[PDB]
Amino acid sequence: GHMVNSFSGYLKLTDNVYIKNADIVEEAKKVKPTVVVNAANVYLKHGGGVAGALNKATNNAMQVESDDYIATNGPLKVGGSCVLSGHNLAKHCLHVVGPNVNKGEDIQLLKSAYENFNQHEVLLAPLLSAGIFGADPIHSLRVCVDTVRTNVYLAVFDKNLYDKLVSSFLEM
Repeated sequence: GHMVNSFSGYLKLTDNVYIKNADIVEEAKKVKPTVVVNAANVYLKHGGGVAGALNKATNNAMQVESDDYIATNGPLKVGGSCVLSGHNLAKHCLHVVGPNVNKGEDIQLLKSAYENFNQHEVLLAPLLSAGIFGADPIHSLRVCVDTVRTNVYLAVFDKNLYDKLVSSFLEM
């Protein structure tokens, strides 16, 4: 009766990368993923964007657990990750820190960030360093496709952005 990692309605971009116009929180509730990726900062302060939406869906349990991890281990490295509980959304949450290009952090660390995905067979994920961190989403998708070899299901909330990413990609 096994309905874990039940992804549907994704467009297959490569052997291992899939994309969908969806809210990652709503996807997590339907799919019951082994791993959901959070686009974190080094402090695991889940204030806005994807981090805030995931944290809100856990009724702040993610922030309480994150605060405990940071009190114990201190801040993450840019390009680094930790595995914590997925709470009510997923078995695990992979918190991954992409570079903040708005603060002149090295865009090369986006490749380090996506390398963390390769330690997990299957992930539900957003694009890293897009939104507040100021990277071009097209660039972020390209680095993802070139770096990740495991099965990644990308949820893109905005329809116009989804359409731009897909047409850009399929051009080649």
